[PDB]
Order: sequence, then C-alpha cells, then structure tokens
Amino acid sequence: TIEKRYDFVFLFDVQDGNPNGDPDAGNLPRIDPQTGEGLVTDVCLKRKVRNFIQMTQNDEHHDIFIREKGILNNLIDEAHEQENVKGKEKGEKTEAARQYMCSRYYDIRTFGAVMTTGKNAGQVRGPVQLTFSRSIDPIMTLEHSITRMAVTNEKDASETGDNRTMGRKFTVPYGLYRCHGFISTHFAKQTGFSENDLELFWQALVNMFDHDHSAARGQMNARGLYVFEHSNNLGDAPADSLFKRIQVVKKDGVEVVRSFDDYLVSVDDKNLEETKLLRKLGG
Amino acid sequence: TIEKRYDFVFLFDVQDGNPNGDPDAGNLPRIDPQTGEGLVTDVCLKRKVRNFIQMTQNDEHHDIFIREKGILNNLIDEAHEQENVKGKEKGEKTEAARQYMCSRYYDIRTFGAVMTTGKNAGQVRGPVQLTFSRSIDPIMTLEHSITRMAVTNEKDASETGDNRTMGRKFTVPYGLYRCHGFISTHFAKQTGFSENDLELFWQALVNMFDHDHSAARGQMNARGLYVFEHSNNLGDAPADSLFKRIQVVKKDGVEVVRSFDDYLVSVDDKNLEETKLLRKLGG
Amino acid sequence: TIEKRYDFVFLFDVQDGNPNGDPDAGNLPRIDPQTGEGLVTDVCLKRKVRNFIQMTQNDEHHDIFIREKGILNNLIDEAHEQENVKGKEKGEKTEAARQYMCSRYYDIRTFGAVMTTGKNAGQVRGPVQLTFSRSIDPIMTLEHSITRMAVTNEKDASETGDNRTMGRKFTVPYGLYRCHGFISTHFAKQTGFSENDLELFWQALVNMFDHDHSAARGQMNARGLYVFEHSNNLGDAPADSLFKRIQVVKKDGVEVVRSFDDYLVSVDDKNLEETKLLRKLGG
Amino acid sequence: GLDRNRQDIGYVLGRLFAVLEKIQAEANPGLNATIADRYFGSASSTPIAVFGTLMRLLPHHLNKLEFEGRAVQLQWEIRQILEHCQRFPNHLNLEQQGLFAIGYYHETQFLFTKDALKNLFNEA
Amino acid sequence: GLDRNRQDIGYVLGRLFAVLEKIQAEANPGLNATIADRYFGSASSTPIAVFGTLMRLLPHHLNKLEFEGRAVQLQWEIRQILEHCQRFPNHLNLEQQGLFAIGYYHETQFLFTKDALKNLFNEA
Amino acid sequence: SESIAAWYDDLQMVRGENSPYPEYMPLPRLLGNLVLDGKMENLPSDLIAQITDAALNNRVLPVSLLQAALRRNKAEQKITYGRASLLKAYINRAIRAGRLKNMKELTMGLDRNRQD
DNA sequence: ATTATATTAATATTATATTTA
Repeated sequence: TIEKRYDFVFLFDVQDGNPNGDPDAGNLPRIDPQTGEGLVTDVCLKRKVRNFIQMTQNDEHHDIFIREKGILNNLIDEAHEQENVKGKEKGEKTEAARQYMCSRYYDIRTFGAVMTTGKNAGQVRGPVQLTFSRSIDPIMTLEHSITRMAVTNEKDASETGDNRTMGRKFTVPYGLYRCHGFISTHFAKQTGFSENDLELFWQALVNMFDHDHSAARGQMNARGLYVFEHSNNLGDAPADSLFKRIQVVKKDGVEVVRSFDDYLVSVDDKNLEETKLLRKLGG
Repeated sequence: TIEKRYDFVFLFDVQDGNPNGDPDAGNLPRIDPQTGEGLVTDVCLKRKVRNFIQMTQNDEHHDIFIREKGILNNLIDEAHEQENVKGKEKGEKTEAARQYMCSRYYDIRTFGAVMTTGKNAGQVRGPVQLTFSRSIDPIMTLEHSITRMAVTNEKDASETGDNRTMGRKFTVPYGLYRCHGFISTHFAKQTGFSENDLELFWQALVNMFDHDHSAARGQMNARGLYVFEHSNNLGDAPADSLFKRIQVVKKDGVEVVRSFDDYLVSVDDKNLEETKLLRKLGG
Repeated sequence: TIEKRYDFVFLFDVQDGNPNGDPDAGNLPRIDPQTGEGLVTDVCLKRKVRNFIQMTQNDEHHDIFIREKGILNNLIDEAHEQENVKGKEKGEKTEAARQYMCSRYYDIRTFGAVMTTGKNAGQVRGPVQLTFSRSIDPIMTLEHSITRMAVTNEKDASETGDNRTMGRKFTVPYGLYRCHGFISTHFAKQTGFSENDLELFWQALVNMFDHDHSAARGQMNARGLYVFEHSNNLGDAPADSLFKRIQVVKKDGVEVVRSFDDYLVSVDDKNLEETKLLRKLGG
Repeated sequence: GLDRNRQDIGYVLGRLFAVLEKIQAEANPGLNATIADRYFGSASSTPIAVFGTLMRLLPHHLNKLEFEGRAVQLQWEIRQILEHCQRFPNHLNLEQQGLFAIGYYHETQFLFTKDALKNLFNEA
Repeated sequence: GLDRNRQDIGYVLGRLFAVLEKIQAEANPGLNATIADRYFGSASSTPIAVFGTLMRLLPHHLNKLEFEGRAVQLQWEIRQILEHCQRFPNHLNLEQQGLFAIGYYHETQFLFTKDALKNLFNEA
Repeated sequence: SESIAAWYDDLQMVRGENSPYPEYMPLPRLLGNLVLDGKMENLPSDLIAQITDAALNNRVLPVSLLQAALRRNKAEQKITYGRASLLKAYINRAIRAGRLKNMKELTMGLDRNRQD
C-alpha cells in the first residue's frame, strides 16, 4: 500500500487523427464551445493503460477486465464462488468479496468498477482518479472526409454498380491536452494499491501511446509527466497553484502550434521544494 | 504470429498529380491550412497495398476485399455458412467467425474491416495501424485546369458548337509526405499476423507506387522505409523521439524543393542501438 | 492480354509553338513557377494517339471516341442496347457492358473513360496510365503576339478604320519534356489489352507528332522512347532509380538549349539487365 | 433576416459561398453536382484552399450567365459582402464555424427573393 | 473596406489584378471574355507568368480608353498598390492565396464607386 | 376539469394522419418516454408522485420534467410523441407562471417565426 | 407505435492628367 500523495501533470498531444471523440456529436473530438480547446476524457487513458497491462502481463492477481463478451454479472458470480460463498452474513460478505476482487483485479485496484449488479459486493472508491484533459491553444477541427469503394448492406447500395459509402473521418492537427490527476492514500490502503502497482501504472501512462493505436486516432504521443510526490497523507498546499506552476503557453510571435517546437513548457520548480518531490518519467 | 514491434518511417513523395485528394474540397489534396504541408491519408496506402496483393497473389487464405462488385453483407453471409453455421451459441460463434475471416482475409488480418452488419461476427482491432502522412516543406497547389472536346450529358449546357466540358485537374509539384505507423503484437497474435504476412506487407509498401498509378495521381514514388524492429512486446522508449531521430528538413539556401537533390534526410542511428534494430527496404 | 510490365521513358520537345497550353492562364504553356521547367499533360498525348488511331484504322472493335459530335450518354445508350439490354440483373450487367465496351473501344481499353452517366455500366481502372511531362532546363516564354486584319463580332473596336483583332499567340523555343508512364497487367487482363493493342499504342506514341499538328502548337517531335520491359507481374526494383538511370542534363558550357545538339542524353544501361529488357522505338 | 454590418469573418465567408453557389446554379439550371456538393465540406475549415478556386471559377460562371447585368449585380453584392472580409483566415473558430453556415443560408434566402437584391443594388 | 498599408504580397497582387480587370472592362463595354475569365485561373499560383503579359497589355488597354486622365489615375493607383509589392513571387502560400482574392475583390469594390478613387488621387 | 383541460391543451402537440398516438396521451404512457425502459423506474417523489399533482391541479411543472425528457431524447436518439408535448406543456406553464421571461408560449402547429 | 416523395431566380457596379531646374 502506498503512503505518499502524487499529483502528476500528464501532458499528451495528437499528430493527426481523432483522439477522444464524442458520440454526442457524430465523430468529432470533444472541444470547448466558447473557446476552442480540445478535451479528452480520462476513460481513454484508462483503457489505454488497461490494454498496455493486457499486452504486458498475462498473469493472475492482476485482472485486466476483458472486452466485449466479458459480462460483468458473470465475472461477479465467478468471483463470488470463492472463499465467501454464503458463510459470511451478506454485510461483511460484500466487503470480503470487494477486497478479494481488489487483490485479484488491477483495474478496480487502480481505478474502479461497478460491482453492485445482481450479487452485490460493495463498491470501490478508487485511489487514483484521473480527470478530463484540456488543451491551451484553441484547436481547430479539420474534418477529413474520406470515401469507400465498397457498400456495406445491399439495401443502401446504389441502383447501379458504383457501390460507395463515404462519410467523414475527423482529424486534429495539434493540441497538447494538459491532463490532470490526483492519487489518494486512504482508499489505496483499503484496495491494496502497493508501490509496485503504482510503478506499473506510471509505466503504462508513459508507454500507452506507443501500442494502443488505430486509424481514427492516428498518431498520439505523451509529452511529459511531472509527478508531485508528497511526504505525508495531509494537505500542504492547494493543488491549484501546484498545477499552475507548470504552465504551458505560446512561444514567440505565432498564431497556432504544430509540434513541440512551438510550445514553451515553463517549468520553474522553486516554491514546490518545501515538503514535496519531483520526478520526470515521460519528459 | 509476429512477436516484435515495428516502427516504420514511411517516406514518399509525388512528382506531378493529385495524390490523396479531397477532404470534401472539390479535387485538391489535403493540405495544412495554417501552414501549407500536404497530408495523405493512410487509406490510400492501404488500397495501394490491397491492389498490389490482388495483382501479385491470386490464391486462397489471403482474400483481397473485392472492389465495387463486393457487398460486405454478402461476403459476411458467405463466410458465415462455413464451420459455424448455427451450432456455436452466438457469443463464441462471432469470435469463431472472426478468427476464420482473419485466417482467410488478408486486409482484415493486416488492417481491419467492419463485420458487424446483419449477421454480426465481432470486430478486429487490427495489428498494423498506419497514420496520416504529413510533409515538412509547405507545398503549393498548382491547379492544372484542363479541358475536354466532348460533352457528357445532353443537358442545356451542351452548346450547338464545341461540346466542351472543362473542369480542373489539380497537381502537386513536390512534397515528401513523412508517413508514420506502428505495429502491435497482442492483436497480431489473435488475428494470426505471421511473419510471412509482415514480409508481404513490407514488399507491398515498398512496391505499391510502381503499379497503382492513374492520370489524377500522376507519378508517385516511395523514398525510404526505416523500420524500427524492437526486441520484446514491452515499451523501451517513447516513439516520439524515435521518429524524431530521422528528421527531414531543407538542404542549403533554397526556398522550396523539387526532387531528392534538395532534401537532406538526416539519419543518425546513434541512440537507437539499445534494444532495437534498423533495416532499409525502400531507401 | 499482355503479361509484362513496361516503363517507357517518353522524350519529346517543341520547336516553336504552344504545346500543352493552360486555360488557367490565358494561352501560355504549363511551366514550373518556382523554377521554369515546362510541363505537358498526358491528355495531349492521349488525344494525339486517338487522332493517329482515327486516321490509321477506320474499323470496328477499336472505337476512337468521336470528337465534338459525340454525346457520351448517347454512346452509352447505344452500347447498352446490345447483348445485355435488361436480362442481366443490373449488378453483373454493368460489368458485362464494361467488358463489351472494352472489347469494342480502344480509348477505354488503353486508357479509360467515364461510363457512369445515366445508364451506369461501371468504370475502367485502365492499364496504361501516362503521367504529366516535365522538362529539365528552365524554359522561357516567348509570347509572339500577332494581329489580324479582320474583326470577328460587332464589338466596340470595329469602328471606321482597319477592323483589327490582335491578341497573343504564345511560343516556346525549346524544352525536352521528359515524360513518364507505367503499364500494368492486372487491369490489362480485365480490359483485354492484348499485345497487338500495345504495339499499336507504341506506334501511335512514336508517330503522333507527325500528323497531329496545328498553328498554335507549331512543330513538335518525339526524341526517344526507351521502354523498360519487365519479366513478370511482380516488383523487382523501384521505378524511381529505373527512370533516373536515363538522365538528361546540359552538355558543355552553354546557358540554354536550342536543338538536339545541345543535350546529352546519358543512357548507361548497366544495372537494369537483371530481369528487365530494353528497346528503342523513337530514338 | 440578414446582417450585412456584423463585421464577422464567418458571416461574410458564408455569404460569399452562398452567392458563389447561387451564381453556379444560375449558370445552368440542369446542374447535377454543384460546388456545395463538394466545396462546402471544407469551406468553413480550410477557406483559403477552396475560395481560391472559387474566385478562379467565378468569372467563368459570370460569363456563362445569359444576362450580363445579372453578373454585374452578383459581383456588386459579392464585393459588398467582402467589404467586411479583411483577410481569408486559415481556420475558423467554432463560433465562426457556425457563423459560416448562418451567413451562408441568410445570403441564400436574401438572394432567392423577388425584389431585394436589385433593390439594394439600385441604392449604390 | 480596403487596407492599403497591409504590406501583404497577396493583397497587393489581388489589387493589381483587380485594377487590371477594371481597366480592361473600361477599355470596351462590349467585352465577352475578360482577363478574369482566363488569367485569374492561375494568377494566385503562377503570378510571374500571367502578370508579365498583364503588364505588357496594360499600356495598350490604357491607350484604348477614351479619356487620358482616367488612364493616368489608373496607373497612379496601380503604382500606389505595387508600392508594397517588392517582388513578384513564384507561388503564393495558402494564406497568400486567400489574400489574393481578398485584395482583388476589395480593390474592385473600391474602384466601382462614385467619389473615392479620384478623391484619393487628388491627395497626391 | 379546468386543470385537466389546461394540462392537455398545453400537451397538445402536432399529429400526422393515421397516427397511433391519440390526441390526448395517457399520463403513464407519457411518463414511459421518460423512464429507463418500462414505466416503473420513474422517481416516486418528483415524477409519478408530483407530475400527476401538478397536472391535476394546474400547478407549475418541475424542471425534473425538462431534465428527464432531455436525457431520454438525446439517449433514445429520437423524440416520439410524449416527450416533446411534455416540454411544450412545461414551457407554456412556466410562461403562464412567470418562470420564463424572454421566451413565449408555444402553439399547437409549427411556429415559423418564434425568433428564438 | 406512421407520416413524406418533385425547382426559389436571374438584365450593367464604374469611367477625366501624378510630375518635370
């Protein structure tokens, strides 16, 4: 179980593609309406970490939460028929099953999952809780509409021989999504989030943009990862100014940004040397 | 099934023509609005690879995804009436049909396809996932408007004299589209992407610009292909700096670029000799 | 149907006149803005080949695509009322009509045409696909403005004196347009491009600059035609270096070029003797 | 329902695309695929790539018209729109992305009218 | 709606093409195919190939005018535009490609006016 | 029946020819467009316990109707007869009760003006 | 527990000399 507080400043961008796209709006990434800054949900990073763990582990005591056919009720029923089948008086039986799943699953240990379906077994508050990403420069939506020379269903097929199904494939030129996140210790002591799991989560956050790739997302990479390791479980200084110390603004006289040569990540670690640490894993 | 990670740096240009045209803009290639760098989608390279396979194979267990006369629903129904007609309990039946299609089709094995139409059979995550290309020097659009001495339809535009239908045929003088792409292993082990299929895909990527040609695209060629072969399935170093080591900038005191004698592909393989390899297939 | 790959290096110049002139710019030939090299589209060579076939054939099974008085919809409707009027189920009916037109037309068999108007009948990918020409030495535009002693329409200049209508008639002093082109075999096997049609196309490319002449284009001739006949349908070596082996640069200490006595066509067939052939038809 | 003094870049850009589409439609009634069926897909995002060819094809579309005064009126309203368009931007913001279509359909409605465009042209 | 001190190459190039088209239109009202119907198709991409013949035909177009002072005013505004045009570029960027048409239609609007060009010429 | 008449006139929505939905929609059938799937998961304090009281007494409709109809409209990805009429009734009652200022009351047919 | 499915509008902006020891 970990005992220190970690305030990591995850920074990641996108070369050309659709990172965290919005089902609410067709196929465009989440962008700020009033300004234009791109937004990326934390569930995308969580799924990238899960895929990295699935491809760089394959062992027990670190379940990865299977895809599609993985019914949550079936997994809950399978985890219930272990040490606390019935002889535990429902109440503490749920807590025992939750502890067993935390010791067995890695997704529920690092983040969390819903285990209150049919056979209830409590819920996990979760230690590490990432936030929604947000860029600084107002990004623009390119919208790269592409075509296909093969129809899907015969009903929507044309009355001729030219069977085409176009559509749109949105893309993004740039946008350093300044992600945020905080890690607690009280819930980590209950879920069993040890330091080895924390190091594995850091390695996943660092090297998830090298394997989890597709045609819609294109090419994505992680810039830097400045973790603010504390000293105790108390609160020294508000995290607002702590995360504001690593500001990311524009460089010289430029309108937009295209790569890392147009951003100036101002890192001035001067007032955060009281009872806090600093490490660089991605940058 | 492959077991190594490949980070190829595909480099290809265009002599005179329209390479990857139209993000719904008439007939112009995809160019960066803020700067002017030309962009090429990965689906063009995928279709070139498919055409190369169709013209250099003609055998079973390597389906090429037919052109206009190929309804996806009909192909899915034909692939369903094989070994898992109904006696497989829908759930695992979809996975069995997906595995059969991966062992039979080459496009879904290397890249992927939508198999969730009428008779659903799951979906393929895809191992090899190319990205959108992007040039370095801001290219310019020539717009070579040409004419025709023969009208098409019998509308009112067909004058009594010269039945002409002009239009525009866009062209590009130069632009080394610095393409990118990553290859995974976890999905390759499920789809059956063996090393022979990987070598065939490399040969296709190398020799697709010699057969797949037209009048609109003109003459296109592939410069170099530097594949970064890893050693395991884990993540050694971020791919951002790995792809940044092979930078392509301007040469001496020149404004634009016309051919290979104006570019200086700086290749300094010095820090990538830890646990990675390097090979040259196109350059 | 042909089975070999042909990479011809078409070379042709212009004595005095406007070869491939640009409607986007008044009446000047297509020239490179950044440098000054003249450019010639492939449709001009295609039309010259069509005119040569029209004047050196006059027979069936080799349609020449008529000039001004040739509506494409009327020709498509005439070709539809043959063997597949309606009893063919639209889908394969389009393919049957396309095959019939390929066996009947020569322009669609060698190059291609749009047959997707009213009565759709598919489209032809086309085997032989020429590219846009480009010279080496930066040519200069002469602009030979000439006059006329006879007015055309009753405009505002035909007053009392000599009714004159001048204008400009652009000319070019020299410029060996290094044309390029590739021939495939997969599409040739479907369109029926036999070896006799290939020989006819070669003869047309050789002897099209002797009949197709006018006052605007002046005098044009074809220098040489080095066809790179392969051995199979696969890809041996990239065509970039193959076409770069026949370089055309300046001779001795001269600024520009006026005729063939100022160019030095360096032909060193040394490394192309692996699995390829070489023939000379025009030079 | 049209604001000609909004001083918004998206408004004037959309109005320009609308009058361009109107001119192309007036050039030939039997038109199958207009510019809106291809050029509008990237007009609000990459205007500097589509509006160049648009202005290149505009004079030929005006000459294709059977009436020469109609082309004069169309060019006049084009310039009255582009008065507030000091420059063609690289990419439009989300607000400007919406204002593009807003001005487009507003100018289309203002053009497809009985006595309106000619009435505004008479007071010039 | 015209910025004469923008110091942009596309702006002055478009203004020059606009005044050239205005001069050609003023040379003869019964003009069928103007320069914009042929020269504008490659004016923003290859200006060094079209603007040469444009400057070659400019003096004859000015001499074709019935009024000699009009040609003087047109040459004056041509040079006032080309003041910021230090050189004719090979090819314009996308931003410059848009600024070409921007300045073109801005100068066309500024020219097709009652009292504006002559008022600016009087203060010189 | 003045409260019922006002509630059904505020619930009066556009209907096409040969429509299965009646001129006046039942209250459980109307709430079924706001529940999860079956008319049983509604909130027994602000939905099936307060909407009936607000309709049978011509009271003010709560914002819970707005939010539930919005969630089920952008969730089911379609607006059938039931959710739009409820929102129209809410807007009309908020205009009539001062809980809505800049906007105005809606009519049965399509309002081609509105300017909202 | 659907509906529906055929074309608005189109005729001319502007147009008179910088500077010359």
